[PDB]
Amino acid sequence: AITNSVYSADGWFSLHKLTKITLPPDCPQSPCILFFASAGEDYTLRLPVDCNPSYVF
Amino acid sequence: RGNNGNMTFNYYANTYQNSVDFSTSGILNPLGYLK
Amino acid sequence: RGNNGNMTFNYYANTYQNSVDFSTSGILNPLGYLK
Amino acid sequence: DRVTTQTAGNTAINTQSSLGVLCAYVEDPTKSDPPSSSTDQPTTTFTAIDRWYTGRLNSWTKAVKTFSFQAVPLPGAFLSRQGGLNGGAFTATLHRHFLMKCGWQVQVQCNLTQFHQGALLVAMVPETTLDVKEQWVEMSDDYRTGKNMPFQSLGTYYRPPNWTWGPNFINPYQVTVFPHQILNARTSTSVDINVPYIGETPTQSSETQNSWTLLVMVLVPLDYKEGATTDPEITFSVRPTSPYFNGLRNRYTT
Amino acid sequence: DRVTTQTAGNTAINTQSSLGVLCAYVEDPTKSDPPSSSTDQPTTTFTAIDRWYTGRLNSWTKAVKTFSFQAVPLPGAFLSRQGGLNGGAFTATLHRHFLMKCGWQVQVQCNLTQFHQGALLVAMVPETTLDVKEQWVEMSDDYRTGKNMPFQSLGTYYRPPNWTWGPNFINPYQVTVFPHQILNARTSTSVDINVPYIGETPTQSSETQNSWTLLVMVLVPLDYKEGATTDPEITFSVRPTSPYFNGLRNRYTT
Amino acid sequence: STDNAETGVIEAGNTDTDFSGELAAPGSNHTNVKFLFDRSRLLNVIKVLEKDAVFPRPFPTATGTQQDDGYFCLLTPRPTVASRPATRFGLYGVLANTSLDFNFYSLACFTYFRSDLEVTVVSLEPDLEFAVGWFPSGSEYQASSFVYDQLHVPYHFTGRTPRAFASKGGKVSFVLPWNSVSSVLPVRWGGASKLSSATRGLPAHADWGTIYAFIPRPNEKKSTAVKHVAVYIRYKNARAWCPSMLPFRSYK
Repeated sequence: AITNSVYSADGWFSLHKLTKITLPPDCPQSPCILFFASAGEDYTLRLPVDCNPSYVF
Repeated sequence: RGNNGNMTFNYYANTYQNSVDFSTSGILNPLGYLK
Repeated sequence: RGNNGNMTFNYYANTYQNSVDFSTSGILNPLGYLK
Repeated sequence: DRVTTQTAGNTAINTQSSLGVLCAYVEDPTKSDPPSSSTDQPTTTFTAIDRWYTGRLNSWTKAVKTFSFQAVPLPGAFLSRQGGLNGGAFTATLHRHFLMKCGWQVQVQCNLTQFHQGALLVAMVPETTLDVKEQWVEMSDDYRTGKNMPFQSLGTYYRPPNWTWGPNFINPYQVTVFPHQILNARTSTSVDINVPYIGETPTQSSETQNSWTLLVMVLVPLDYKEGATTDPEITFSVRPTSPYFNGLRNRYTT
Repeated sequence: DRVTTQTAGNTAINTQSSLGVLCAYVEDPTKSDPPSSSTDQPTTTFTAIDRWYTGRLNSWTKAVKTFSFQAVPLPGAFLSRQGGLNGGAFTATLHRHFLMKCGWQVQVQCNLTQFHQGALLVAMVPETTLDVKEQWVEMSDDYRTGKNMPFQSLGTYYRPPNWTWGPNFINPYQVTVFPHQILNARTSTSVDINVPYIGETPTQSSETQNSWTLLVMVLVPLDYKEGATTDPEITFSVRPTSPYFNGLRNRYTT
Repeated sequence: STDNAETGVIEAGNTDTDFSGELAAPGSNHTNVKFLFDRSRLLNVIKVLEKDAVFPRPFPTATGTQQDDGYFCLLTPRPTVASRPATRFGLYGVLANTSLDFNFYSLACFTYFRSDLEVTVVSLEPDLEFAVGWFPSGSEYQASSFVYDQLHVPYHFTGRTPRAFASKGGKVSFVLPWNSVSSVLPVRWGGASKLSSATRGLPAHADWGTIYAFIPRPNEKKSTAVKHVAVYIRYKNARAWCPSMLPFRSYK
């Protein structure tokens, strides 16, 4: 998203909690949801561009 | 057949019970035709 | 057949005695199924 | 096994303690026919309304007594948005049609724990006026007798009689004759009921009918030792199966 | 003959001076396919939106000059309700879907008499911005040149240039290249145009697109001897043919 | 046996399910809905018209309205009041005629009901020659009179509806069809009959009609003593739908 148009920004993912997490006594409060981000089986990429060399600075 | 629920048995004849004409020898049609 | 001990003879027709539906053209089953 | 997901349109609801769907009175209550009392072409199901609608219901506490119930009308909770139950394009289709004919399909979610006890009686109750004039309605002697059901006032001409009974009573011991499942705190976190269309006519008015009422009644009160999760929240999911909308007109104004 | 009735849903519109439907660019412009740029299941046509929508348009007087036009965007007149054109369940479906893909079918009714003269050019014009900033828009030199079409201001950094042209001009002599019929005062009281979906993409956004604009232009001014009916009213009827709604979300808020 | 009641379905077991036993042989079938409801019972005791009536005006009725009360029997097992359908049932200004089918609702464990109605009208007066009119569900009572030889004869001696004339000391009995515009009778009802300003749970046309008894003499032969008559109804070919509750038997 250079110019933040609909051709580059495709909306939002959001995680709500529907029902609250029920714990018994003697269990840790605030558990953690570990996120991942993979590609789908129909994911495709096109037009290789020049890199961002900012990792090496 | 009118308001008649009898399907079984007529005791009197059709000339006694009813009154039939003498001789001279569902699909509801329109009452007017455009010709 | 209800509370009817008549097995012999119905005098009136089934449309006069009873009231039948119009058309649009022992083994006691459960009243609830687990699916 | 007990892990079932029920897809309907763009909506899929999950449970891992499924007791099986309680189909009411027939094998497939989704099988329905167009009404014989309307000559226009009806509006059948389409993919924007063939879905589940999830609303909240009031929390269940220790203070809630036995037989204290809580009623959700169908489609009356879509009109008034009871429990945040916005009906989307189903209510938008319902306000524009004079008659409507559908069976329903409900799921009431309530997650307890293995340290909680108590039971809820989630039932689909035909033809009650339990939404008419707390968080929970108490089972008094007026509800058990139908003594408080709505009535036409006789006027000043008549001596006002001692009202003692009405046919829309609740016998709280016979609510398991209805299509019901019990939401025990030690068997399941949700229950499934599938009901067909019933009514005095082949199709009924959209704004007035209460042919089915979702009824959540407390059979055993909630109990837990302190430290456990207090006041678990009851929620419900409603899916209309085979609607036949009839009589298209403008959106409903009183 | 010249007496045709066009049924669409619960709507039938009549004319007894029909010139024949001007189908645009193809034999049947109603034949359309789902978009290839959306993987969700689209919302195709249904009987509550497969109908004609009749709006008024401003009256045509003697004071209205030659080439003085009047533009109706599609579906832009459904959003803003231009000319009392409430779109019903079509606009209610359009505010809830992100993309929409349909061809149109228009009929502009204007009954003159045998003692009136004048001509209107009713045309479906692709991709114009004639609704953007009287009863009738006058053909000035700004409209003939595209000089007054909307633009991004360059800011104070740049010297503001002399704007002299834009590609959304109106050449008023070449408006008969479009799908058009002339509403002559001595041949017909209404004209029919059927157009298919066109656009830069296989489907376009519901809130922004102006792929078709209904354009009613005065070619010959209205004239009549006094005693005749002054200022006959122009009305139009719009029918969406084969809509493919995509991207269901909540109702559109700015 | 090991079961789950939260299923919502519990199979009716026998002695041989857990214990050593057998099935009892099925003796009777008296719980048959078409059989169990096919018997007469006292519905209502109405009074006998000696002149033409004024049918009771709709609710709420104000004071001073000259109408005729206790004369019309609204043929329904549901609670009625003042010859009109009610929702609450009451008992004890004007004392309104209330009726309820006591035998029906103690076995109306269902939501919908439909039958043909067999009405029997038994006189509660010594040697009465009365006459029973009837007008269907959704119809209305014709309330005026015509003068035949200086005698006001009411319009409920005639009509296209049944008027059954009894002998002196005789009875009246005839079967009525399901004449209502509804497919079934709502034993319990949750809707409203109007869109605006309606009562919940009150069906409009859940009845087999309305009867009334009258004396087959003109209005000038009107007596002074009020004559009463009893209304018995039988449900012929009774069908029931959608299982429901039975009323709360109290413990006090």
